[PDB]
Amino acid sequence: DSSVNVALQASFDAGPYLLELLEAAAAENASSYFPLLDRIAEGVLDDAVTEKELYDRFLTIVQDEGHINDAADLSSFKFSLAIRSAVPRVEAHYQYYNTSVEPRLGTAACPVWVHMDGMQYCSPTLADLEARDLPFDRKLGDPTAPLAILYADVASPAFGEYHRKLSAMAKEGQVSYVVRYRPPPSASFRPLFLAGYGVELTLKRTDYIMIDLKPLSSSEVARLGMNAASFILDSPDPFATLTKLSQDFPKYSSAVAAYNVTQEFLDEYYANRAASLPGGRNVLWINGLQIDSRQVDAYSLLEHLRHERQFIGQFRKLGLSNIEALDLLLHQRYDWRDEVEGGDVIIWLNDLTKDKRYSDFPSDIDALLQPTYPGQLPAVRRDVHNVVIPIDLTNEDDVYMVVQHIQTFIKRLIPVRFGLVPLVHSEPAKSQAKIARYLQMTHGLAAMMKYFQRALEKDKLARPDQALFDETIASARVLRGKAQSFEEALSSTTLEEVMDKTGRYIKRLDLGGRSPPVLANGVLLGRGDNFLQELSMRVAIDLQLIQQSIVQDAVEEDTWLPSYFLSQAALTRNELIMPQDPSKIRIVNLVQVAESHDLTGTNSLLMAVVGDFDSEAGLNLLISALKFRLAHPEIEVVPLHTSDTHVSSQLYQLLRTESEILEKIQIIKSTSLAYWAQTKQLAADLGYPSGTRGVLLNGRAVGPVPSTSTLAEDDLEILLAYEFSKRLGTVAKVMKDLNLGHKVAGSVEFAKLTSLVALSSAIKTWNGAHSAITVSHSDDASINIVATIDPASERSQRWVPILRTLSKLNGVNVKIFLTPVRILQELPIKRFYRHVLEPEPSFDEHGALNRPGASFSRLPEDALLTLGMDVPPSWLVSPKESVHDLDNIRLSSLREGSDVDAIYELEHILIEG
Repeated sequence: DSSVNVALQASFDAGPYLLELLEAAAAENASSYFPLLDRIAEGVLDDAVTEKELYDRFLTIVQDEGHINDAADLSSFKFSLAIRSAVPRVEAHYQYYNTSVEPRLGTAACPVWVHMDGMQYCSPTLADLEARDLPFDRKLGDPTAPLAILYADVASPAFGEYHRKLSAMAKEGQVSYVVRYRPPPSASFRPLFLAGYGVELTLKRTDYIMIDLKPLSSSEVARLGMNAASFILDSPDPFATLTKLSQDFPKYSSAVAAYNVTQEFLDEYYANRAASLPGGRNVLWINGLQIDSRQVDAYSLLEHLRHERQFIGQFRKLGLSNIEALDLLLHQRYDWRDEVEGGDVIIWLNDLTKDKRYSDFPSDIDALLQPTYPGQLPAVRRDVHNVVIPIDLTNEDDVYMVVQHIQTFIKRLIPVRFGLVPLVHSEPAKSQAKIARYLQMTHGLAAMMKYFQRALEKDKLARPDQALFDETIASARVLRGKAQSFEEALSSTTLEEVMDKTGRYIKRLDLGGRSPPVLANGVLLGRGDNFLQELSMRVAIDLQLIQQSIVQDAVEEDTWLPSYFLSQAALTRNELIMPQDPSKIRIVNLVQVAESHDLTGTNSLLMAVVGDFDSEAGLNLLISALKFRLAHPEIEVVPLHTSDTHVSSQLYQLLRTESEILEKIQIIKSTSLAYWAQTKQLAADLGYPSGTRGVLLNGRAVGPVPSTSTLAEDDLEILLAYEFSKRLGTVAKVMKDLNLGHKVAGSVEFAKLTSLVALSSAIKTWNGAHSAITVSHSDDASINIVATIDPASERSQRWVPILRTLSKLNGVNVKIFLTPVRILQELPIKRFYRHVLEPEPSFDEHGALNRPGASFSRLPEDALLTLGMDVPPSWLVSPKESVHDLDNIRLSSLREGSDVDAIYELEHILIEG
């Protein structure tokens, strides 16, 4: 008889396997690129291009690189070729060149050439589409005004001597150089078979049902899962047992029914409720770090695996063991009321406790129950819900918001109270605000809108004309009017202290600029995003939290309910430093084996105040920073700056003869070598390019922004406190808590460690006695994969081969906890599975790369089986045509010795939009 085979092919076809080498090379350590290229220019792969000489003459080359000749980097790289994937970047260079370059070119005799500022030549002696920094590019030289874009197929000696001393230009320092590859004649491509997918053969009609010819089993099944583990655990070599067992579960089933489950059936069934607390599910960790079941894929794993080894690899800089380091790694509202200065900044359109729209319905709090959503809360005149909407009366969007439906909710008796702060963030936005304020203050409570109503609509609010002003003063319709001013409302009684009073409330709460958030019971709602239903929802959330309060353990009627929301621990400020709307936390370290290493009280945390001293926010940040160094003497600061004058020059001996003294020097300066060389540069690399500014705190970054004291002292240690946080403070208290005096004594090197932890979690895995198929060294595996694998899940079947492939990677521990199901209510794994995934591209040949595939020999006939595919979410794939129904496969009905050689196709993936 014979079998059933499956392979899978990419729609588009690969170029010379050689490129894929190069791009797989920098896939590991990326700096590898050009240096390889430097020497390969000398063509030590320039003899025959058959894949394995250039392959092995390649490996013997890259093992001349410390970048990729680590212990295991070089294994990761093996994997990446058995891993199909260096081609895609290669494919990019092509798709650009085929669509963006060769079309826009016209007419050729020259086969390789560069883009320089215009045209060029087929000779290396030295225009509507420009030299733009494309995604796949690699810059050689530092990136300035000049760019040299080399187009060439790197494979033939034909190219050879362009680069060699176009490798002589940045070298001296002239034009920035980047290499983009050429596509060959369309006849050069040879095909591309893939891996990292799985092949289903599910039992469509079978006797393998519950109550070689064709399996059976009954309701010894809740057991089937149980037992399946001991079964694996009692074989001499268990991991291998694991593998065959999963592969073809349904046929082995009626066997595994009569083999009861062993002693660490249950000392790990309650020992799962201490360590490793999943029961029967599949989760995966890489160094304790859970992976999600949607990236249990070969690709994902690979680039996670090595954006893990270096991060840790980054620790042996300080000289560490790390059987120690990763058991090292283990162990919302804002105040909205304008009170704080003044007491009538905010303009409240609504007032529950006073507006008569909200009639006379009682305030009984405990009568505040059972709502249908035609009515989220009964009508009760309590202060509960408060929404503060910051507005630019210059912004048209804003006004339309309020004039129609801020106005309607009120009107539709919604028990929510609304208010505005007028943004005073432009010469016109204030004036309107001025105007605005002046109406309810003199010409009372409706004129303003019924100004802004008519101002909004057919006039445009872009600027406030008084022509309109005087017309609505005449109106007092709904209104009326005491405290006259009229005219040009240029009063001093307004110009600043409703204005700075609005002015700082804003800047208190950080609401300047283009679009400021919304205050919904203290929680910020981005107005940029839709929010009106999130408003409607964050209320109905916030509602119950109060109902939760009152129903239970609560206060009586003599308490102000919004206190409840507002009573947290978090006061009154910024969305940048503490950016918990975009949870953008920039951590910046690691990478400082730069051209820096400049060296310049116990352990101490570390702050740099990087600035543009000599200017706006220059000293203003710096003085703010310094009154801060006093307030908090814990840390010594190292300021740095970026400009393009002899007035920051005592900055350069703040104390340099061997500070506080200085902290008054610059305030007496406020009204009146090559340090700089590195500062800005080595600033610009921490963000803070070219003048742009903020401060660092021991790995914590900020950035630059709009005004000059937005980064003030108050801000600095609301920064520190939840910078100190459960982040960088605690680092101190887990010390070498574990022991040694310190290998990280310094405050500079402590600064370093604090970064890495902030890059980060799933706290603990433990109890494996002899109830765990271990598959690696527990020691300084500079990778730890733990994973729990249910012997009888379907999900497990992908997982296992991957693990063998992963485990058979060098320096990649893999350990497996069988965690079967309590009581399998039905038959799990009703299919056959094997997985296409090798850890090195293999050969075994007449000389050419192996096309990865599957092979289904030894299957029960007489009954229908279905071939499906198992593969990443992003993959679209079709099966080519055949005499056989690939859904309907009954090996009986067939002819002997012949079989089914199926080949699916990766037709691109998924472009939608």
